[PDB]
Amino acid sequence: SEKKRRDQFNVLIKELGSMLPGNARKMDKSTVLQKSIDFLRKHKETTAQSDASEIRQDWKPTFLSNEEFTQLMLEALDGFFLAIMTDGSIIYVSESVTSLLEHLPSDLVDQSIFNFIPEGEHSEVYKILSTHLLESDSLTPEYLKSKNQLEFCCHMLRGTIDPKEPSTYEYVRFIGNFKSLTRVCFVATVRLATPQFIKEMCTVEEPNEEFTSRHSLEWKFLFLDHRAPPIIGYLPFEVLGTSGYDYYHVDDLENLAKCHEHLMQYGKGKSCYYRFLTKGQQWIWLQTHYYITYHQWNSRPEFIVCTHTVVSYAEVRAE
Amino acid sequence: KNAREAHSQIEKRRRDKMNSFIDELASLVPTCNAMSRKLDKLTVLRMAVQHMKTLRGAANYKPTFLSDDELKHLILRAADGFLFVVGCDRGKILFVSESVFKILNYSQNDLIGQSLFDYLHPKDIAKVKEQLSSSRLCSGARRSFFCRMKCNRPRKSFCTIHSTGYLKSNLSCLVAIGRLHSHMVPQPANGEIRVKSMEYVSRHAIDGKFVFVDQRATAILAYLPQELLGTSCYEYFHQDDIGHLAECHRQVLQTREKITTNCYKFKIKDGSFITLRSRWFSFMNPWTKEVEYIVSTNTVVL
Repeated sequence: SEKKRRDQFNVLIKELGSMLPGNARKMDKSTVLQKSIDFLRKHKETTAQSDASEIRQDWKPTFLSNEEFTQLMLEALDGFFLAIMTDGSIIYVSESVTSLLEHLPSDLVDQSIFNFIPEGEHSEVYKILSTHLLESDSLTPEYLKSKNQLEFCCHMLRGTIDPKEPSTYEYVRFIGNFKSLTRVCFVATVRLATPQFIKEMCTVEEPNEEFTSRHSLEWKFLFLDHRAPPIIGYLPFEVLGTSGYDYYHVDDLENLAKCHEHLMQYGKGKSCYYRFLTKGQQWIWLQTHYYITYHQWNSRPEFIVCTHTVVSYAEVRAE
Repeated sequence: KNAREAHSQIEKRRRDKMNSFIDELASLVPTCNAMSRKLDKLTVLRMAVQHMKTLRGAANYKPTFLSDDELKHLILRAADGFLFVVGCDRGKILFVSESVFKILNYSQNDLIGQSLFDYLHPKDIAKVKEQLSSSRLCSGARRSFFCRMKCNRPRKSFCTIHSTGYLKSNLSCLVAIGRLHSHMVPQPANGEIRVKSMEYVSRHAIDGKFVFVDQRATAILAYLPQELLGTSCYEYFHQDDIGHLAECHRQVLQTREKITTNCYKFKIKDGSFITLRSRWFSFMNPWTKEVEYIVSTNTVVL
């Protein structure tokens, strides 16, 4: 039993040491413990003496995971994460880029950031990226060094659903630092200068989500099933009696109306992709299957049954 | 034995040194240090290894090459506004970031435990209440709204805060970030670069009364929605533009085509005028064959 605790102890020590910075890989249990203590200590010291006092501030509640706090903060801030080689090659970008600039992550990854910045601004940005080169001591994390911290602004091309519209830009601000990889890259939070209060939800987190409504012959809500609130936010009583058209994106109204005419004519139908305004003020992309139910005896239209599918931005844009 | 003695002294010294290392290590680890109960050496070691994972360990929502701490600093450096958690039941402020003092000039101590509704403009208590009514953050749990919150030192005893957050749960609450946005438009779009213009949508009854205005409208015109709804668009148009605009109104009722107005001035909340250009259409409900409303996309003009 002593050999098992000794072996588990060695495993823990070796794992601990593998995480230690520096060229040399020390194996000595004592050395590893000394250096680990030194690291945690230099980290408390540095995080207590940093320039940005915002890093010491009480921000995230204990019950809130890092993941959720990051999603929430990025949304509130109209920001996404972006990592680009000093080369200018994008190596990473947050999913939220899609709702902010209407690019798919696959549009950006393995591409040059200069393809998305106006040519007039290229040289300056080149400078920012190429100029800064820093050597970091093993003891002090690169991202804790003020010299490695940096902010700058520039325009970034917005993606689009239609190629017709002229190239259009968003003014943004990079707040990031330089980091070394196992080359050198610059990792940042990129924030749009123009606040975006209403955005599209571009990915279906759930593998698939679906809900049901019924609409009157005036297109007013008559029914909303129990699956709808976790998707669109509203409880039934909040929308019942209100026009479906109140919730559609302006740019979709026309198309939706055409679909409805087709429906009135044929009794069954499938909508085009369209945007629905959730209680939380996000557009979700839907596609809806419709059919008219007729009275059992007089055969007159009674109501429309709608089955709503939530769809990803990638599907909408693909066609 | 005498011989083995020196060696067993090397053993005892190495052991005591080791244990002292583990104790120091433990005191440096938040998780370990907190607990009142004494911890086993192997467990202090496991916890220390995990903490160390959050610092240097070891893509879903972050690149694989960034540690959790790195991501935290990356986000906080860009942070703005303040985070708050309010109980949905009674509206009690269960938490608020210290950054709140920068925004409203109230400290954490001032606010934590108080009722959020004591710090809202009375005309907003109801709307916010509606936001707290309940229904890996899902779209249905999202809430987003403007309201006026009390500022400690004052006509400026309220500031317009936009909150973005999600309903969360044993207790149900709203976790949100409140931000105070600057209204005016600096960095007017340069000639060389086509920049996206600010817009907001409004819908109007046949006679011009606001029946809907989107969140962006509060950002642009500073009015809260309940301030515009039920009022006539003509109350806000600059008198030099009233004629032209009424003419576009009358026209748009006569066609299903989009009509674009000339630029015109619109009176925002502080009584000054900004310059807008609107694209209007009368949307006809194809089921009723009746005009549902005039739908207007209003663009801020430079």
